[PDB]
Amino acid sequence: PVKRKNHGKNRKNRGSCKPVQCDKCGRCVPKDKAIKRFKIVPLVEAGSMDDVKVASIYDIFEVPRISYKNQYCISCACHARIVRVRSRQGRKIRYDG
Amino acid sequence: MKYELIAKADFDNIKGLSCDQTYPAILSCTACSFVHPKVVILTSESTIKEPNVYKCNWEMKCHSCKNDIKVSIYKSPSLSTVNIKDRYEDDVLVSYNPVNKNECLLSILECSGGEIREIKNVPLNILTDDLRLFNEKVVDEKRSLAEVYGNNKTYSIINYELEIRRV
Amino acid sequence: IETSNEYTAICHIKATKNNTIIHVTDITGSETICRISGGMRVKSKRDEGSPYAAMIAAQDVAAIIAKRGVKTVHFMLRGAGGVKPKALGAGAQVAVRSIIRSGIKMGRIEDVTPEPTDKVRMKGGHRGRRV
Amino acid sequence: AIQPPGSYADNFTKKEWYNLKAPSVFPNNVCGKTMATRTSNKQDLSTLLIGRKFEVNQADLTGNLEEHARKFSFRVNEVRGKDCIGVFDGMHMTSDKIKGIVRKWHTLIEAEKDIVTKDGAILRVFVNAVTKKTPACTSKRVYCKSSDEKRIRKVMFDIIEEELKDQDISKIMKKLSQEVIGKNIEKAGSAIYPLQNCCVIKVKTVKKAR
RNA sequence: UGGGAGAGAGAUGAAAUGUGACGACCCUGACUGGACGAACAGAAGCGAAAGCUGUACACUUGUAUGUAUUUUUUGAACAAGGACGUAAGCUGGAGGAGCGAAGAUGAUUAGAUACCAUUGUAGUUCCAGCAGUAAACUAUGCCGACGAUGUGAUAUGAUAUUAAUUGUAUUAGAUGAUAGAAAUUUGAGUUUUUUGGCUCUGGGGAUAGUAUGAUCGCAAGAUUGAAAAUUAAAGAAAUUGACGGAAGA
Ligand SMILES: [Mg+2]
Ligand SMILES: [Mg+2]
Ligand SMILES: [Mg+2]
Ligand SMILES: [Mg+2]
Ligand SMILES: [Mg+2]
Ligand SMILES: [Mg+2]
Ligand SMILES: [Mg+2]
Ligand SMILES: [Mg+2]
Ligand SMILES: [Mg+2]
Ligand SMILES: [Zn+2]
Ligand SMILES: [Zn+2]
Repeated sequence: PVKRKNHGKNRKNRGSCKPVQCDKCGRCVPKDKAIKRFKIVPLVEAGSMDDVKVASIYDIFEVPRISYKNQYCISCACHARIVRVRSRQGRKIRYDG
Repeated sequence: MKYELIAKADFDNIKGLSCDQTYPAILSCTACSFVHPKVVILTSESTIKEPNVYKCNWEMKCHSCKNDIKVSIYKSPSLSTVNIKDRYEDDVLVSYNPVNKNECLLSILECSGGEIREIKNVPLNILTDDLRLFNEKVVDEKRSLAEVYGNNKTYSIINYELEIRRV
Repeated sequence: IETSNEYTAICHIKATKNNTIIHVTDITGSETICRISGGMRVKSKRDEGSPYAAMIAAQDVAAIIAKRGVKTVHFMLRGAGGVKPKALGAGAQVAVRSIIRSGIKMGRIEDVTPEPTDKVRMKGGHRGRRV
Repeated sequence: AIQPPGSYADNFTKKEWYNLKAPSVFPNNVCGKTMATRTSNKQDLSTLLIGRKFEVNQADLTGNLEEHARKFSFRVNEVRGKDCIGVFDGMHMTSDKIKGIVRKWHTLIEAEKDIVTKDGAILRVFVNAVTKKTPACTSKRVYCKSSDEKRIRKVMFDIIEEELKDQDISKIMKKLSQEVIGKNIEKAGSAIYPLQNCCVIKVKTVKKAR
């Protein structure tokens, strides 16, 4: 039988896409059939937030943050519990940001 | 971290040394600088085998940091054998470790979780240079054992001190 | 006023999952004041990149840097970079807390991980690294 | 100390100290101390002090706490006494503010140009811009056409040639520190499509001045 | 390759060979080469299909929307024939940074010539030609008439004017309705109350895409393609249990 409506990925009216590579294993995966997450972490820890204040030569300053984008194949992704098995009737829910 | 067992003293009228593969020692973790307060006896007869991860001779789990400590015992590489006669006229094959110039090796130790600090004393077996054998001698407080044979022959050890060195 | 007994220096830290290297130099970057890596203090090969051995590697840095007259320190943090996964190691936050704790002030913190515009072929086949 | 010593087969005292000097456009021209090693007497250390480069924050030069993103690097060519003199050859933005301006569901436009100063030197500049949200807030699709990215790029070529045509280094460095380019390119570029966040990323030197 | 400095760097679940006082690894100043266009980047666009992302010019080319422009039936699909066709693989010359079949070493194992790790050649890059196979899949040949509401997307015209609702061509999704063995479903609907036109393919499993003949190709090989002797099953969709060296509360 068929499992999903779009078969593995969300690609329509095209023929092909160039492949990208996973970070953990390193196998080639097409760019549509990938799992991508986004998270922003600061340079300093919150546990070390007060201790820089007594060592600052400056009066006031801002702590900066950096962003990251990650890519995975679906074998690596389910193994690290990024994406989990869901119910059959509950598979059709889509959480857009 | 590969250690050895090396005995250094002043030797005369001996040919080799032998012992049982059993040593009490004091161990210490390498994740926390913690000394285990009790002595631990290790034997070459206790086996612990897992198929596809590891294999070891003794096992331990730390108390302060819960880091695994595995100890293994190997035999001596330069192990030779000489024939010897008994009281009655026959031949018997004995094994021993040959004493080199002021040095003698006994066994190889190895460790993948922690360090070794100090090894206690073992009642070694002494081999006579002029083809004789005595079973079990215990080194005294003076760190020096001497014994006289009946037909005016004498062997002695002077300042027996054990050591360990990693390689 | 900048005497020979007090000045400002720059600190580089290269932290991966395997090792952390602390390198402190002057404002130009041509002369090495001190350099002590985390593997130099540890004895077992598993514990080169641990946060335990980093705080030993950060405290002996503060002892020698007090002799050569450094007052304030700027910070440059980076990862592995290139085709290697570039994420910051465990020993990053440990080292920055231990130098400040000894009494040395901080000047500036910057992030200098080298990011390629385009990659080369990574290690592993078409089916990947399979353990 | 993983390595045993038998398995494998004070010069800091004799070092002279110098002072740095920035060009005198910024009010804080003093930066910090360097080091140099003197081997023996009758030796000239001036060959070693030329080729080095340093990098100072813009906010430390201006003595201001408002902006800190831009960054300046200077090249040494001459020594006077105990002082080392610098000249402007490099500029680049900080990495955290570069990553912050980019977004999903928004059109990014960038461009570049080579340009020549009054002296014998060639420079390069890089200009970026992103699109702005319209008051027609029904659309998440605020993308712009690829025809209009041509037209905004033509205006990017004009202001680069006009603001930095042949003015000298005193007008070069102060026009970057005041951000005259991106504000003027925001007014002119907004006629075709409304923009935001216009800035300069990097400045590269091609060939040296005699 | 020029400066500084003087013990380990690198990998793994955990290690070993290999590697460094003829000075690595790290921070610096300059150079030469080969490959590739990060983030923006989408159930978004173009193409007969295979496919197509740095900038500026030159040459060249689609579909759709408007409209009192020329001609007058010139149409759909196709035995014979013709062109294009990812990835490997072949002959000739250029080039070779990273990756790397075959070959050789270190661990695991009863045994590993396999998974792990270190090396290492052809190849993958460019030009000129042969070759014609893929889960080449929307597993749904091409043309033509009619169809229920709601939220979107690309292009463009009219009304209208800063506030909207409307025309044509594609396209994504949800709820009903039909049809179906069922999963599912604007066609896979308008069917036992079976007909608008035209090409190609199948007839229980296995032997078998195997023999033989013919036509192609430098070769590897490609297209066409049986039988003797055998056997009562092979198979598709879906309910109830049992099991998992499967996941959550
Ligand atoms: Mg395809
Ligand atoms: Mg790009
Ligand atoms: Mg269209
Ligand atoms: Mg016919
Ligand atoms: Mg034909
Ligand atoms: Mg052809
Ligand atoms: Mg076929
Ligand atoms: Mg088919
Ligand atoms: Mg077809
Ligand atoms: Zn992977
Ligand atoms: Zn411990």
